[PDB]
Amino acid sequence: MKVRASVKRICDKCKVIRRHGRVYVICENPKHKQRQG
Amino acid sequence: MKTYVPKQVEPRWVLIDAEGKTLGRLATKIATLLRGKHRPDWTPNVAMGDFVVVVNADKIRVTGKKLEQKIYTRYSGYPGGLKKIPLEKMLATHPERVLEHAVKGMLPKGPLGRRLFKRLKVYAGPDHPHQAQRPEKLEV
Amino acid sequence: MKGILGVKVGMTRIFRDDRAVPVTVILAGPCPVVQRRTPEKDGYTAVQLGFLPQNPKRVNRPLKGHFAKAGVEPVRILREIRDFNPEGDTVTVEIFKPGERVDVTGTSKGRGFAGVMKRWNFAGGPDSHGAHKIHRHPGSIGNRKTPGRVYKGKKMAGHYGAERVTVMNLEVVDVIPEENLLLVKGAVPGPNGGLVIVRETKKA
Amino acid sequence: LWIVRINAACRQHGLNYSTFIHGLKKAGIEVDRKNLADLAVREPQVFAELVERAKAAQ
Amino acid sequence: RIGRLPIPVPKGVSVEVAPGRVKVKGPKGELEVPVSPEMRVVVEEGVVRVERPSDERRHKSLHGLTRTLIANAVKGVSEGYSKELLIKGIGYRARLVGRALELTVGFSHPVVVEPPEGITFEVPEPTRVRVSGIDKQKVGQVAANIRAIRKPSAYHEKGIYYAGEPVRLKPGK
RNA sequence: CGCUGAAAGCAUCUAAGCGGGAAGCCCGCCCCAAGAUGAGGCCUCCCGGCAGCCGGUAAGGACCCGGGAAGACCA
RNA sequence: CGAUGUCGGCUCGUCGCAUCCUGGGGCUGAAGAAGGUCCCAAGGGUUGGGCUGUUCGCCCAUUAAAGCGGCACGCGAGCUG
Ligand SMILES: [Zn+2]
Repeated sequence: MKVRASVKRICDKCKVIRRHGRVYVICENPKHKQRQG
Repeated sequence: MKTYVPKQVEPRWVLIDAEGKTLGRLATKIATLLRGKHRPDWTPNVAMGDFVVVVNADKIRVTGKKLEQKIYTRYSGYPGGLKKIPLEKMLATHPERVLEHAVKGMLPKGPLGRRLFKRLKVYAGPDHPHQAQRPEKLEV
Repeated sequence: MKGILGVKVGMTRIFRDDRAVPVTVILAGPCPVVQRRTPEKDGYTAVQLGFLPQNPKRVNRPLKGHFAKAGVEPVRILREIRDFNPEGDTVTVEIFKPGERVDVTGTSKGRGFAGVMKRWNFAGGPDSHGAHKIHRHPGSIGNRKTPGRVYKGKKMAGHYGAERVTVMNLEVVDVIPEENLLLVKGAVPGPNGGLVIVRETKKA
Repeated sequence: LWIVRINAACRQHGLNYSTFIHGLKKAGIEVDRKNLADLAVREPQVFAELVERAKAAQ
Repeated sequence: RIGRLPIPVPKGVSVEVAPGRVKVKGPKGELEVPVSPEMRVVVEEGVVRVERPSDERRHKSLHGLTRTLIANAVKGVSEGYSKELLIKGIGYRARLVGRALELTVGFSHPVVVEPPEGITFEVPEPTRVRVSGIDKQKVGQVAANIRAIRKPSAYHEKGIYYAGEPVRLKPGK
């Protein structure tokens, strides 16, 4: 879970979802899994 | 022609169903009745507001996420004595203390205020030991 | 939750399986029941025990009526076991048995106005190198101007001991029914003859 | 105090303080907060008539 | 294209709208859908539907979710729901014991699962397991707990799998 | 970290929901505690001359000893 | 500036978390073990000694770890000097 402020798509499978109010970059790739903060 | 001063009269009990009503608003009206600023013979320096009994206080409702974002906090005087309380937890523990608190915040401080709050009577659930006092129902 | 009143008669070690296990000896029984806290009548469940008996000329009228309401002999001390409904009319050591874990409560030996070291194990100050008249003082007690006060519960002098104390999870080394004696491993709070109360342990 | 008592007595007749004031002002009456208050406490019928001309102002 | 979609209601299915809740009794069993009071139920024989009173985000949302949830319900009491799990890893297996399920995937002791209300623990093999019942979400919650017990491995196919759950494990040593 | 899942035909842990989830928080353990002036509750005991007044008084208490692992004193 | 006593040590703590260990978890160039990184987490702990006035630091032996800081670089109507 890459936590950061510039959550962004990396691969096309990088899919953004505003979960619990936060912005999570959920993807099939575990590495692209990002949490904005 | 001095301004009129009223005679000390028998305050009239009043029942209020807290069920469904909004916390802050209903507590406000409770404060208005409790101050007795509904009576044309009102006077500031005298506790002549009406005794109040509220039922189903546990049934109170609150807008938004205040169930968990509102934190009744308290203080012991001891280091780290800041005891935070979510609103829901305060409901399950002591529903009546919620309304009693949110109305205590709305009354004038000082001794007259305290006697006013002592004129207050919150009761979770429907009942109350005041039938002899004749708590008149009054929709708000 | 079973529990009986008792008195601390002294400590002693015994030899149980080639082990000098120290114990305390507690004359517990026989505790007669005098009143039962029922929730409909007293808001909760518990009982009230008499130990030891009292000279009838040493009992005020109110207590006497309190005994006549039961069928109990006038008794010196009277207490309550919370959440305990003894079936019989007199709780004894029979409720307990060896190996059973208990928790015992009694008043510690009152150490009067205890100093700060004995009361809280503060280090005090040094005994040489120039320490001027503060060999057993607690040193500082707070901070400078912020907060410029002293917190609640700052460990200071006062009465160490002489208070209710509950040491817990002890072992019932042995029961002596004919004597109403009880042998509990470890030490018990209070002086010899000090009143104490034994109960089932809340541990597991 | 006068605005308080007057506001109470007026609310016992449906309207609030500001509405009553606006009425009497529009109603061409000049009686002040003191005498209004004393009427509302002493003359519920007379003060009632004042509210009558007050809503009458609307 | 989803709340727009009608919810066909084939018997044997009892559908009955009370305020904020439906009631559907099928052959598998019975249940109720908590329903959006803003949302409307087109209780029609052969098909019951849902109608959003507006077109806000909240009413296409509650409309679609209401429809999907209801149809899942009638599918529940009507024909229930089931889920299979492929226990893998050498020696890892399971077998029913009474109602609860025995399952051993390499701990200091095997692990048993209690089936809540109904939640069927069918043990076709020790390798694979089924869990069924009226409820769609509750099934996936139970089996969810199951795969939560001994999840798949990163470096081996040694662990609980969902029926259809693929296995994309990275290489190792 | 999830089940169900629409908005958004798919998917989505969330937006309706339900769950799991930490030496964390609440309770739970001990201690204090009704000045908790909201002064709580149970048991027992007590019963006139001039909202009171006074009276000796009831119950009871106190003072006074003789002490006490109680204690500076007091308690 | 008709006085707010200044480094250090001691005693006593209390608090923040920007967490050193302990708890939970994500990702991994995570085979396991051990790790790295980040996330949540302040309940508790955070050793002893040599040198030096020292704080600091180095070293010694450990430890789960040997946290960083605020509190007038806390604390002299508490001590030392
Ligand atoms: Zn990606």
